[PDB]
Amino acid sequence: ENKVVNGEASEALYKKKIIERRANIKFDFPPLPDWKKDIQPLNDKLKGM
Amino acid sequence: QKGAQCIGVHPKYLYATLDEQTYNEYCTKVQARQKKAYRYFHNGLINNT
Amino acid sequence: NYNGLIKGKPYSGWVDAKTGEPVDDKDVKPKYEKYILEHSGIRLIEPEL
Amino acid sequence: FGSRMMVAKEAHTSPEAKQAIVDAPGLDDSEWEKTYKGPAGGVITVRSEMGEPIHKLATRGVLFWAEMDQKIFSLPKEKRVAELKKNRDYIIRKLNADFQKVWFGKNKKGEVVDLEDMTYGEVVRRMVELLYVKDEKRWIDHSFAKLTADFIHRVEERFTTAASQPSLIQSYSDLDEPYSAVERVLAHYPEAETQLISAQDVQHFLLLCKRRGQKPVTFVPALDEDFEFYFKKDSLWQSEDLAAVIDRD
Amino acid sequence: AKEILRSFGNFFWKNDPTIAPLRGALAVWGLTIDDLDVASFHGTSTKAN
Repeated sequence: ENKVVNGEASEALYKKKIIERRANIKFDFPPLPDWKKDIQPLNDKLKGM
Repeated sequence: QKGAQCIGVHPKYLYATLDEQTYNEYCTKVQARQKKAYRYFHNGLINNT
Repeated sequence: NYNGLIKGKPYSGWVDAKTGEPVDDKDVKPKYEKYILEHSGIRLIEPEL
Repeated sequence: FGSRMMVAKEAHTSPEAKQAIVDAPGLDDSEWEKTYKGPAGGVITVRSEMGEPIHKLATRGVLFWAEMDQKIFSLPKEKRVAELKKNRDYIIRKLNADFQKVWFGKNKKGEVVDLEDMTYGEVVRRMVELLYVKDEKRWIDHSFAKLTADFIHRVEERFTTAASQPSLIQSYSDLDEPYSAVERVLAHYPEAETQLISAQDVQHFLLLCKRRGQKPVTFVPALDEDFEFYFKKDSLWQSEDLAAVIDRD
Repeated sequence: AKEILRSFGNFFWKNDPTIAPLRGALAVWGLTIDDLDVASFHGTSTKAN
């Protein structure tokens, strides 16, 4: 009934478009450690050594 | 009778031997290079080269 | 990859390596993963190789 | 009468273009042939997209057109791409400074780059910048809204990972405030701000740009075999719609 | 300056009969034998090896 009264053409507005997942290759070089969280607690002992 | 052995250590321990400026400059270079690499890689891949 | 005309229409993107029909990323894993798993890793000797 | 009517009040020629016509000295009956050899009386002959001679005012853009006719479009097709690459920096500078169709490739810093050196977010923003008249709040043509939309969906595809996710762009008039919609979507795919466009997407983008019915783009995307198409196609309407021309120049 | 760094930083345990090389190598980085977390084994599925 909802199809018929509105007619057919309207339904494109509710038959929602969905995203196809195209691939994403990346040249992920290693994540640089945070200076403050990672490097600095080791730096006091290792700097210049 | 050839025994062989090797020991690897995490890169943070190396970064902890630098100063913050030298570290950040290295960050800069590896970041710029990464973009270039990602680009080249796609180009060669798409063209089988 | 292909990039040019297919059947007189322009197309750029992935195609099947035998037929040249267009293929979407999302369909690669369902369409071929079984063959990939049967023809990679530790398996019965394939005399052609 | 044709040319004399372009300065008429009721003609859609832009006021500045009418002024440029009035500023042109013109020529006498014995001198019009000088236009074939260079600018004379403010007018010069160039080779149109149809291959025929066409009289135009000797504007900076038309003078650059004459230069391209002599240096590039006179060459056999097979040699054009090599000569274009050899003169790349000169050509891009002239396109940006003197021609109604500017170079597309531009990064966030404003530096001239190739399309493959652009991030997805830069591409989408540059499309809106060159295809939408910001001060008049309109697309130059309705097909450009569609084109910008199609490419936006490509971003969705490239950066979505969860299966079965609905598009944000269920409709296209959404892009009638293109600046807000674009920011609202680049905010959802933040990786579009950092990753460069992968070259299949570049090719794909070019195919979108060369789609039929849709108006040809107002800029030069690439220095390739279709450069004459990008350069010459649909080049006269800009004299009537100066608001759609960069810097209204 | 470099010979000092080589002497005390990198190679201080080379040619010392009271430091085991595996120990010395870790100690360069302030690490001990307790900081060796992973071992990748030759692991040939042979009973003896």
